Amino acid sequence: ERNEFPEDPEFEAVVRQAELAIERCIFPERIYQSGSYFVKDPQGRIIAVFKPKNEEPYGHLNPKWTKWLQKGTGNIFEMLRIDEGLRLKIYKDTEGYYTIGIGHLLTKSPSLNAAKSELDKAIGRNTNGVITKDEAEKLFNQDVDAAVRGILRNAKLKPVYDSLDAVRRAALINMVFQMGETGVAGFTNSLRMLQQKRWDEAAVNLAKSRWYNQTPNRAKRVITTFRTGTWDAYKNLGRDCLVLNQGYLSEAGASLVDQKLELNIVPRTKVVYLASETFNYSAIDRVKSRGKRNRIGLPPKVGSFQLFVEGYKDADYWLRRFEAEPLPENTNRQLLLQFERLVVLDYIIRNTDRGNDNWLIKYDCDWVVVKEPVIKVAAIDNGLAFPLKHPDSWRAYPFYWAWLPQAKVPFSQEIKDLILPKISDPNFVKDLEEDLYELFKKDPGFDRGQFHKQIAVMRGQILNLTQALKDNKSPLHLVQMPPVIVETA
Ligand SMILES: Nc1ncnc2c1ncn2[C@@H]1O[C@H](COP(=O)(O)OP(=O)(O)OP(=O)(O)O)[C@@H](O)[C@H]1O
Ligand SMILES: Nc1ncnc2c1ncn2[C@@H]1O[C@H](COP(=O)(O)OP(=O)(O)OP(=O)(O)O)[C@@H](O)[C@H]1O
Ligand SMILES: [Ca+2]
Ligand SMILES: [Ca+2]
Repeated sequence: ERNEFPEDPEFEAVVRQAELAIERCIFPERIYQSGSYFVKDPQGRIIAVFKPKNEEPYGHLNPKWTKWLQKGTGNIFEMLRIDEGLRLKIYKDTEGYYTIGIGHLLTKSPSLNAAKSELDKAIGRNTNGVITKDEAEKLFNQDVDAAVRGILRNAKLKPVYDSLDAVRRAALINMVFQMGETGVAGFTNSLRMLQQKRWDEAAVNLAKSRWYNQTPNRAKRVITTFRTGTWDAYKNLGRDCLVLNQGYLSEAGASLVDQKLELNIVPRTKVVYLASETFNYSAIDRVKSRGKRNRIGLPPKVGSFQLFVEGYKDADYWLRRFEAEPLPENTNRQLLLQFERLVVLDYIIRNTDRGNDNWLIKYDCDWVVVKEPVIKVAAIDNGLAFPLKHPDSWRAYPFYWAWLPQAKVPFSQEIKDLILPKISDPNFVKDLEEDLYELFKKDPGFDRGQFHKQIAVMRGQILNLTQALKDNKSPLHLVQMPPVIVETA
């Protein structure tokens, strides 16, 4: 609640100006180019980027999913479209029964002619197994009504149904849609627990059936729907190596890793609580804000707070110009030294999303002070890192800078002198795991099981990076090393 950071007085000062700006009604404006805002000072100057947890792509208050929110059982349509898909020609389901459109069962007969007959009757014309999308939607609407009708007609199903919330009702409709009224009623045990609100208890013994066994992926989506009562199971059906809704922790974790490695390319990021009318709040929070305690106001949202850096442009922008009109050797070397730090950071944390759009470059054209560098790099948008595992398809989530010509240059001695003494030291790696733990555990949805996997991947990255640095490998040869995890038994 209290954004205090004795370790970092400049950062705490920047946060204070953000709080003061909000009080004077200079609110952070939405970046929108979804859950990110340009935090400003009282003078209107942008001072940081803020990304609240509940507004992330998986966030419950994500403005992108709010449409889904109000509809609610009305989402059974889109829910079933995701589970059933669309096919304009007759096909066999998992049970081997003829089907068409959006999961519309035609018959249990092995005869394709009997199926075509049932189809012609349903559509009202000679289709020969082929229908249009509109015809599929019509049948789909009918099948949905029939599923609801079967529910409300049944004596065993109705009691469980009206006692359920809007979201959990769609889950029951889903089962009735797939198995029918008679079949779903056969789940006497699971139906009772659902009635008594015993969500976890029910989600367990629901997996104890041919339904789960026959179609596990579908069952898992529907069961978790019964468990959590949200639409999370249908938010991102591709497969994900990243944990659910912890992007802010990834943004902060990236800064933590960078600082301990002394990389200094990630603008300082930390977990910060902010309240702002410009943010997306629930209706219940909006109404209560105008109560009298001075008003109660809006609850401060938790999220990642990252300091804004000035003078930078897209890495794509600068790499573009450099490719055309190459930098002088001395400047290009400075650029390469920065690139190496970016490579080390992304590999250790395993950033899945680091295109030339996710890092910035600042190009500016006998003593006790070091002469200032002409070029500098900033690693931004580090919300999609610290994966639970290596991606099933590296092509889907690759290190994009690996395809850059800079990635072919061998690791300099300077980057070796900086990193090797740290990661090769098991005491350093242990403390790093500890710091990440204290940061990650703060999250309510924190899973100790997930964390051990995140660390196993990181330790696997450190293993390859250590040897790659010793062998003077380039970043490209580094990524080409077979990904591995160091798991504890
Ligand atoms: N620390 C920073 N300093 C300066 N500019 C920044 C910083 N972070 C982000 N920006 C600017 O804000 C833009 C968007 O930020 P970011 O990518 O983090 O937002 P996002 O919500 O993740 O959006 P996207 O969908 O593009 O990833 C960047 O293109 C960059 O121009
Ligand atoms: N841009 C990248 N991002 C992440 N990993 C990469 C990248 N490029 C190469 N690799 C890793 O290096 C290994 C060898 O890459 P290579 O260019 O030989 O592809 P490949 O072996 O032809 O394709 P496949 O990985 O399907 O065997 C891959 O298994 C991959 O894990
Ligand atoms: Ca981005
Ligand atoms: Ca992003």
